[PDB]
Amino acid sequence: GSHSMRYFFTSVSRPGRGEPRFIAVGYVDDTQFVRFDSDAASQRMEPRAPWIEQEGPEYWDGETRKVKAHSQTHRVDLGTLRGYYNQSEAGSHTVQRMYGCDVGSDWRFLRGYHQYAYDGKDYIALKEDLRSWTAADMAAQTTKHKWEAAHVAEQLRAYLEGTCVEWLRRYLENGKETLQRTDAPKTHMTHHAVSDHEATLRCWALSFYPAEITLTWQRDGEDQTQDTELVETRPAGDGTFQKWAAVVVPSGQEQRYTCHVQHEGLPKPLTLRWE
Amino acid sequence: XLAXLTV
Amino acid sequence: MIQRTPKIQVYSRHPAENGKSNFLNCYVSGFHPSDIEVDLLKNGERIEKVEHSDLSFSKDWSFYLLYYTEFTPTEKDEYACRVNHVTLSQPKIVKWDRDM
Repeated sequence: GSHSMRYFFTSVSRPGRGEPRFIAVGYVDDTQFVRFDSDAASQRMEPRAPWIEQEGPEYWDGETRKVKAHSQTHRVDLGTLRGYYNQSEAGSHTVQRMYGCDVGSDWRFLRGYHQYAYDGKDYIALKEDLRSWTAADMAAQTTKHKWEAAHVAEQLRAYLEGTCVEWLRRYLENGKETLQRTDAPKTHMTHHAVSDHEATLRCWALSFYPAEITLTWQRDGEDQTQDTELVETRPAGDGTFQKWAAVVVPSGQEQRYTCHVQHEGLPKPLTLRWE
Repeated sequence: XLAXLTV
Repeated sequence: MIQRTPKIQVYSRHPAENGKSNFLNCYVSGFHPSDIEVDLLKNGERIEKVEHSDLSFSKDWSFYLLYYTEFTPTEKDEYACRVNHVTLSQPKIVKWDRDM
């Protein structure tokens, strides 16, 4: 179906222990394809998917050049942010940046995004029109004034509507086997006594791709959302994902309880039962 | 493949 | 400063079967800041040849990492993941439970 390309950047200051740690990764949907780490020896943007390996030396040289330019930008940001917030030289702080584009089923531009965080909280974000900014506090207002005066939004919009979508389509084509696939979850439920009066029912979804999934428990058709323990969707390590949902029920009531699985790989949503 | 910025 | 606690999960890639090679995973997600110590344990001892994913993050800005190693499950061997982070007042051990 639909697709996304996203770059993620994390810079962490390390005061009196050298320069900040910078890590960049790029994803198409839930498949990583590149990385850069400022502490690594290579000092190169590196391949992390088989279908990006075919990119020639101009790609590798230019992507390394650009990622190093992003790293320098964040080095400056960390100093500026400490000034904006009247913070001391002492403590470690974190800047995060994410940008990228979505396309539909037909691979045409759906939407673009470009967002910053400082110390885990929204700082400034490009709005959906790609023409204006949401600044989360007074310090991010200062950035907004500067980014408006410099016409930063216009430069981002041209990238997100053009280059971003251009490279996404290219990746979807070259890595079609990996990227344009759907692996439906293999589903089952497990049952284990916790005492002589209660049992854990755990609904499992395995070996699925993409990561987006919904798992829910119903009792006599009623959602059991506050009684459900739902783990974060986790990577198997082979390019697929896993998730579970559990409820603890009275022994004897198992047949009231059903697990409900939705995933784009399923021809229909599944209902799993204890009878 | 990456984007031509400081806060 | 915002701090978010790592949610830690320890699990095998494939259903475990004694004598059959597999991959042991410790996935830590939902955490902030990014400084974190994650070790896989085998009968209480640190496994040496452990790899991890590149630092990435979710829509809410919280970080995630996968740590992993090849292993062959047996009857007697006990596996665990040990995590320290600013949010944890001491290292947290999560034991591998194959019967989940």
